[PDB]
Amino acid sequence: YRYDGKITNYLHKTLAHVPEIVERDGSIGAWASEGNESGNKLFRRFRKMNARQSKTFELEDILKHHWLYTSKYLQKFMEAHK
DNA sequence: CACAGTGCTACAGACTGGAACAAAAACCCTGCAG
Repeated sequence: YRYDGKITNYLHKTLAHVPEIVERDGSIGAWASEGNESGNKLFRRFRKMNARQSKTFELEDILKHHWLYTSKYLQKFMEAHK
């Protein structure tokens, strides 16, 4: 009664092409939007605490500081070999 | 005349060196004193 002439784009996509995708790639959730999307959170705390802050400069500094946050070289120091 | 900042800038402040001055510290000394 609810699916006669209408289906959500996703119920279709997830009931149809997934086997083909994971045959093609072998992974989906690894390619998920999360890495981008989640990241937005950081952007917000970078537009507040580490911003310049005036319209001209601040994008530069959010960007720079973001790049530093996400570098490996820094993160290696976290465990500090345990 | 809200206030803790907001990073990167600005160049203010922190440094040497010999050449020599001066003052002061705390000894030794000699001076003039009972």
